[PDB]
Amino acid sequence: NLYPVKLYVYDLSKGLARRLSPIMLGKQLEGIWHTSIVVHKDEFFFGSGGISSCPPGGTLLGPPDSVVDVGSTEVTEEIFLEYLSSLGESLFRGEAYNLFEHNCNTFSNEVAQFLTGRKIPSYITDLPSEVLSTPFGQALRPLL
Ligand SMILES: [Hg+2]
Ligand SMILES: [Hg+2]
Repeated sequence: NLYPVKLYVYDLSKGLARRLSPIMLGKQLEGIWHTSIVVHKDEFFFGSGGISSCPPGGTLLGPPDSVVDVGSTEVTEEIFLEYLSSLGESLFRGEAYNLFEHNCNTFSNEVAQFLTGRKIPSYITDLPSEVLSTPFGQALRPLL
């Protein structure tokens, strides 16, 4: 049995990064990317509360900006929930959330890899480093 795996992609900036990044940051970014994994009919994501799920597109953020195909997985709903429980007791306790270094995209990337053997695109995972490499990022870092 094979089950489709999707990456739901949201621009937290609602198009503002694309417009304002050159003046704010000195560099062109296309979005402030938040992602989640949709598999077995639910949308899974990370945060300071730990691992959570909503119906797909049913978080506070609403419908995604893009739905990206990751691949297919043999992992059943029951095994996946055991896996997520393991993650949440170890590396994805809510306390470990860090906006730049251990975020919702860190989660989605490691879940994608477990389920399909693929990583998510670097342009999402590298965003925090792009921001930090700027006077803006360095000045607003401690606020964090
Ligand atoms: Hg929700
Ligand atoms: Hg994020």
